[PDB]
Amino acid sequence: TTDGVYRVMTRGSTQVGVGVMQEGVFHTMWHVTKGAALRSGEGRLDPYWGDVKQDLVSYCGPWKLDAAWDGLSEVQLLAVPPGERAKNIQTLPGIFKTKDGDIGAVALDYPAGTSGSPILDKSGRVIGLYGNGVVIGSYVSAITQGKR
Amino acid sequence: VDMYIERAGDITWEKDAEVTGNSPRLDVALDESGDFSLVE
Repeated sequence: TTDGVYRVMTRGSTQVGVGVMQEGVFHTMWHVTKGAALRSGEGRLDPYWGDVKQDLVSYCGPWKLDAAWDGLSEVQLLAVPPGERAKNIQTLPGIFKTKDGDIGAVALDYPAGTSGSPILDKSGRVIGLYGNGVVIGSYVSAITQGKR
Repeated sequence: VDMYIERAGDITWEKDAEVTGNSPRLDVALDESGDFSLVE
């Protein structure tokens, strides 16, 4: 229940993704858990909201993260790769141009179990999650943010 | 299948982080299944 970035593990054990605990809600990408319940110590976390199109899910409450890329500044990916200590990778996002508007995108390619890692602005706020994207062959991840 | 979580750190900006990666501008479309694909 403590605020922070978390590995999402499965049972040997394997890391299938990452997520963000904030304000009592756990935030990750739908494709990481498919909405399965999550064990945290002796407690259980149940899905509360989810959306396949956004590729997002929240547990224990509504999606809490609402900061957004400012379109000009560098950001940091707080990557939590399997088997590796949490690490910050700073980058200038590029852009996904869509019919519905523009979305920040980071041209960073980490192992699949890093999906759900938070992307941060300079003030430390989570402006979205890593791991839904496209290939150009380099992967590029949308900065995927929900609605509060 | 037992899915579980382990704390891996605080959410903070680090001043001494590695800097890398490009900033491509891409036309994409997002479908009902949440899949991005390129568009021309």
